Amino acid sequence: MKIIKLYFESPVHFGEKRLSESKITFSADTLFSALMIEAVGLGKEDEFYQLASNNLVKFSDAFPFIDQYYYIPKPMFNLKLFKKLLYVPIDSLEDYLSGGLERESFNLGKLALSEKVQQHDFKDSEPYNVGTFTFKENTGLYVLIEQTHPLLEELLENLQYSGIGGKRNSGYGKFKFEILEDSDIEDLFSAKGNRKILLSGALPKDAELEQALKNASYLLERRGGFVQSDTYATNLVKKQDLYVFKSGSTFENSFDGDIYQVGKKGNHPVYKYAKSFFLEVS
RNA sequence: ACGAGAACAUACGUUCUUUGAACCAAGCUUCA
Repeated sequence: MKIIKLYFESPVHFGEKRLSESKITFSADTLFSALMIEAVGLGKEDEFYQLASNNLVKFSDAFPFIDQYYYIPKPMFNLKLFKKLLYVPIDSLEDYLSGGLERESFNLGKLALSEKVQQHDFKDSEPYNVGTFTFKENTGLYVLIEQTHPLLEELLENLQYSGIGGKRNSGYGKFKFEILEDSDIEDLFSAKGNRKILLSGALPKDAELEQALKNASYLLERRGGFVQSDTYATNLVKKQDLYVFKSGSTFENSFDGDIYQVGKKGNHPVYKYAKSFFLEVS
């Protein structure tokens, strides 16, 4: 298991339904879509989808990190006996679970709002506004992968000089990436456990959804939007809405998701990575 | 096949109008 630490050199915009509103981090849907667009840029989207569908690449949602501290979302535990807390460090999960344990503050950056206009010559200009998020100086995001492949690294390097998120051609989203294989996180992931914490925006297939929802504390998340290409349907069109579990969810039974197809009435398919990525705890 | 594509926070706008560096003031005091 390896890491992809994303040190950002620019404001980002990772909107949820907006241009004016943004979140601090992105998801596996967006990174899979970005890598698929970089694959069709260099003609390897048949290879990349065959790698991703056969579980040769498996990446979680991008998660925050401050100095030598990797963070994950606050796992929804259904324990019996920190509402403003949202991110607990991944190494501190055992003694966060063993008792009511806050050691240091969580600061990643702060949100912003860019004020832009759409200038007209002989007409009054149109204001609009882009909500952004600027990271702090020695912070960023990381993505957990395992058994990395040279195609994944080539596509990541091509995505590095293209932009991640929204409004990327208009000033945002540039970053640099690094692998930096760690030893503590891989030992934390290799250990089994009775309860497993989801880490990507997954959705089980229709023959395992009942098995997945047994002793489950989940949160559904609507993950859709408009199709970003040029060869799809000669006008802007919204893909199929897919409701996946949120990345902080916690399950008893394991599952492997699917790369669902959300675009069918077009010249090329549109995919949505809802494969499952788990972390075992006790 | 990234809640995404496209989109200048842009256009018009004199740091400008008043007002004396004036008023007071033996180159003079003792010298065949």
